[PDB]
Amino acid sequence: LEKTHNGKLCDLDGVKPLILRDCSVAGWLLGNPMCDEFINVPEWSYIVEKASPANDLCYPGDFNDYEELKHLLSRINHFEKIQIIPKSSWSNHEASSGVSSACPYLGKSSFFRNVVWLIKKNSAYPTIKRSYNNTNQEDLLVLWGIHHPNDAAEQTKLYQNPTTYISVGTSTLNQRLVPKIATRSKVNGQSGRMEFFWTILKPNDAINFESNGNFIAPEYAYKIVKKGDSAIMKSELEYGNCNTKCQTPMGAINSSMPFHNIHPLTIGECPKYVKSN
Amino acid sequence: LEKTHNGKLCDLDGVKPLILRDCSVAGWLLGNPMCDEFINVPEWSYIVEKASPANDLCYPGDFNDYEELKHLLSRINHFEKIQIIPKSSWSNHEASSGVSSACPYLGKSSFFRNVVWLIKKNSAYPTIKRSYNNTNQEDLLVLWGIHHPNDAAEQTKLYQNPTTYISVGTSTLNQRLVPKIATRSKVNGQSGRMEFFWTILKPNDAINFESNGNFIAPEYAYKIVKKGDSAIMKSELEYGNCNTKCQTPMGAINSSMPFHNIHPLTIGECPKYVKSN
Amino acid sequence: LEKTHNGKLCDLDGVKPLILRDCSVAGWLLGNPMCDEFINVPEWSYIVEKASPANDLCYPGDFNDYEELKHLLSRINHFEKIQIIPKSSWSNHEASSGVSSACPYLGKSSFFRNVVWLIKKNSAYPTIKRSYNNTNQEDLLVLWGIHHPNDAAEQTKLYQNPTTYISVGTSTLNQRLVPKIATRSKVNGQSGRMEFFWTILKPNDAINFESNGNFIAPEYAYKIVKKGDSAIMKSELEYGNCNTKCQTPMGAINSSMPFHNIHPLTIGECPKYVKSN
Amino acid sequence: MNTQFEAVGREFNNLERRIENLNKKMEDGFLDVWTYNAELLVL
Amino acid sequence: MNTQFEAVGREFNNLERRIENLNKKMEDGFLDVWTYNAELLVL
Amino acid sequence: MNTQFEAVGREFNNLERRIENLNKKMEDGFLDVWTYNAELLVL
Ligand SMILES: *[C@@H]1O[C@H](CO)[C@@H](O[C@@H]2O[C@H](CO)[C@@H](O)[C@H](O)[C@H]2NC(C)=O)[C@H](O)[C@H]1NC(C)=O
Ligand SMILES: *[C@@H]1O[C@H](CO)[C@@H](O[C@@H]2O[C@H](CO)[C@@H](O)[C@H](O)[C@H]2NC(C)=O)[C@H](O)[C@H]1NC(C)=O
Ligand SMILES: *[C@@H]1O[C@H](CO)[C@@H](O[C@@H]2O[C@H](CO)[C@@H](O)[C@H](O)[C@H]2NC(C)=O)[C@H](O)[C@H]1NC(C)=O
Repeated sequence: LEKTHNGKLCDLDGVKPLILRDCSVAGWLLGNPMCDEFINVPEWSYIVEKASPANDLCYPGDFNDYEELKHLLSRINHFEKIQIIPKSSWSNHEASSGVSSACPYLGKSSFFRNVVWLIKKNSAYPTIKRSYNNTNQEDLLVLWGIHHPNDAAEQTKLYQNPTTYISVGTSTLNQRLVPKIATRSKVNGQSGRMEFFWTILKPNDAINFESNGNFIAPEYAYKIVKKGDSAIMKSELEYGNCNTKCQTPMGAINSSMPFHNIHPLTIGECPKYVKSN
Repeated sequence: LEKTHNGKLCDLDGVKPLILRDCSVAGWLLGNPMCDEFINVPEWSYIVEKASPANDLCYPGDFNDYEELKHLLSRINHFEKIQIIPKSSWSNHEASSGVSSACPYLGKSSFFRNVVWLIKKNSAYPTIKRSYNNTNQEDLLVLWGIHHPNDAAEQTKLYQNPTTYISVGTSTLNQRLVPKIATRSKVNGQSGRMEFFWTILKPNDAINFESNGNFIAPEYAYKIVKKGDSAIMKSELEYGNCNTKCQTPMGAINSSMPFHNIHPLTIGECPKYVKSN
Repeated sequence: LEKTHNGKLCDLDGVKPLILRDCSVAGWLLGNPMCDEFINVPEWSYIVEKASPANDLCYPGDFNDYEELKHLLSRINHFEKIQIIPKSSWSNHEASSGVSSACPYLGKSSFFRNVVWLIKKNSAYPTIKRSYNNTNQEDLLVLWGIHHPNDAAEQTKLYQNPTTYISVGTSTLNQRLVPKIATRSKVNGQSGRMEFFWTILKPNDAINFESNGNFIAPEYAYKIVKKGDSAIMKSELEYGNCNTKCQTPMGAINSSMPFHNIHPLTIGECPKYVKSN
Repeated sequence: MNTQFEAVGREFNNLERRIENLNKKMEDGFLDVWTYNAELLVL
Repeated sequence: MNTQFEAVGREFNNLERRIENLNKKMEDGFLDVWTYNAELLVL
Repeated sequence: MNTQFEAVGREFNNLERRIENLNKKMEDGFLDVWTYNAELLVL
């Protein structure tokens, strides 16, 4: 009955975990400007996320089917970021001032860096049609979003068209989002909302986007390059520079015993957990 | 192995349970006219609800996310009812004849007393905008609803506007309901439906309602004043005037034994349950 | 500890199981043309379905709340198919060319045989109103669907009306579907989708359909005539002509032992399962 | 034996029948275990 | 031992992966328990 | 005892509170069982 741990987070067989610091999984994947540390991440053994990470959704809103994505994250060990729609290519929509003070970078209005907040151009917002064929060997995690304005005037100012939609189709996904104008209390100075969506695009499939307003377009998606045993661990601890074969949220374990006492949610070759004293 | 119980429902340490009689949780909270017994309720230890309470949703319909609300009810011990939008304040909408024979009171057409069924006035239904800032120390349970008519003619008669919406915003809620005109079999003489929604409004947050038809506005919400261990017990028994330290749906237990036989779903300091004979 | 099985699927007390071969539950119930073997099925003990049945949804799409229907299927032993809206009765909508090469029969374009894919007639698609009163002693399983086209032009070609709906009402169901035009990759040569819905119609209730386009109308529903213990078993095995009192996905068991080793998911009077060797 | 499984009542709607069943077979599952564990502690 | 855990097959879709996993680890959980309980009744 | 219940972390949102509770009482449920099973193997 081992009762002792080293009170810090180590590598798991010389493979360093991804420690998110004050960023959440949502902030990392969407590209919260406070999360540049994680723009391109090396292979991980497990992932560590604090209870209430401070930098999550900078612009207030929602990440749709978020817990299922997280669950889908704990059997992935390595993403490789790739550009699927270059910000450069938006010829008929303003693509450079979709920013907000709710998403500061160095005290300047910025925005999640993996998606683009398109806005009208010359008092017009033509219908957008874009495709990406996944010509890679690997599955892709694609993310996009919708902006829910706070009134008819705002809608018409940003997007011209009073009534708008976003349709997204793959070989399995048949989605058609409609923005929800409501009156909301300000979170981070904003009463508008952003709602985000994701899908896994299988090799050789294609994703087709079409919209006439409120579209938060992708720029970067994620190649799932290494699948394998992984986890998301909720911990407050910082990185400990050590190494181990058994990790817990409380700290690592170097032991020979058959049982342990620390924390039920462990990862690696570990003694079995009991409540005993 | 205690096999004996007193076959009735007692207090739990001198705290009387809330026995709903023939009302359901839905009928109580929404204010079914058959449920006036429970307009203002003193602190409870646990709640008792029959299998099929006769007075539930008088006007036929649906209580959205009902089981999650019930679950949220079994760690509450005391609501204190407060008025958040006075029925008196509706200047431009008829607020006094939103009633139905499906909701009788003393054989007269009435309606759930905690929400108001607004109707048009002088052939018009202006856009409704209302806010309530929760200026209390405590969380609020706010309830509202939508009326799904049974045809275009009914829609236009009651609400003038053929196409309508209800938007509700807090700091977390971003809802936009649209009435669903269908043709339905009569339940309680009615083929229209009412669908109800709820949210917890945190201290200092504000709820904002906006609609141009089909709105079932709140009047009274609930201050969650006492949080603590509680439960909803499904039982047919009436109140027994006694007292106890262990209650079951079958009856109370006065015992010293380590185990018991009666019913797996008990509340209080109790012997452990086994299937043994 | 019985370790031996007969490696094939038998009857369960002289009651033959329903072996779906290469059809799925979805293909059987909707009436995939490749599934005529199962047009009218005798009483079953249990149901057998392969891991990836080849004939499932011929026209690409979705069966809504499918797993709940399957769960609802494992306490049914006998359906009796009945006609609730005769294909003959569609006077103002074309009812005979709603077919597709994605649903071949003998290499000819066909379609699921239990529902009808209505199309416009003389450049018009009047509003459809139909009712069926369940005048049977038994519950009915009613199935219907919606067609999601791949663009505005297709919508207008097939259905005339650019903006359409399907509303379905019972005494409990209040549904209003809207087709979702998206751009999708071709599955089985098709980029349109069909989405299917179901409901149980209680004795004496009535179902009311109303639509002005994209409606996949029912023709045949199912009388739930025999309720009782049943299951859906995932197996690759063909029918074995034998009989048994205990069946597993791996094969049947003739044994006297108290325990067994084969497969955890068994049906009938069986020895208890253990992982032991 | 102070820390033995205590069942809680949980409620599920008409289209939550799978998780209702999952819940039932779990609460029964643990009851059946501790019944066995107490009967065989005695014996 | 007549009242021992019996596993039922349950099905979950592509976005029900958490409760599929919850279900799997429960059915395994009880199987692992009764396996242990029968192996140690013998011994 | 190599095959004993191992708990996994699972996450649920604000309106998934019933299955969060179901999950918690299951993981605890199995922990409480194996705690008892190891304490009484010793004794
Ligand atoms: C995505 O692109 C691939 C590759 O260009 C397409 O599939 C190829 O092209 C044709 C189909 O028209 C076939 O003859 C080849 O066999 C395919 N090649 C490979 C490597 O699969 C595919 O059609 C596109 N996918 C979508 C969904 O549009
Ligand atoms: C609800 O009302 C409260 C109280 O009037 C508002 O918060 C106060 O007012 C300003 C914000 O503009 C602050 O300077 C004070 O510190 C706040 N007081 C307290 C006690 O919090 C609040 O803005 C309103 N909430 C919403 C969501 O509109
Ligand atoms: C379905 O049809 C039944 C049978 O015609 C209807 O119920 C009967 O008719 C009237 C109701 O108007 C009653 O007086 C009878 O007692 C009923 N008979 C039976 C056997 O129940 C019923 O109204 C129809 N249901 C719906 C939902 O429209």
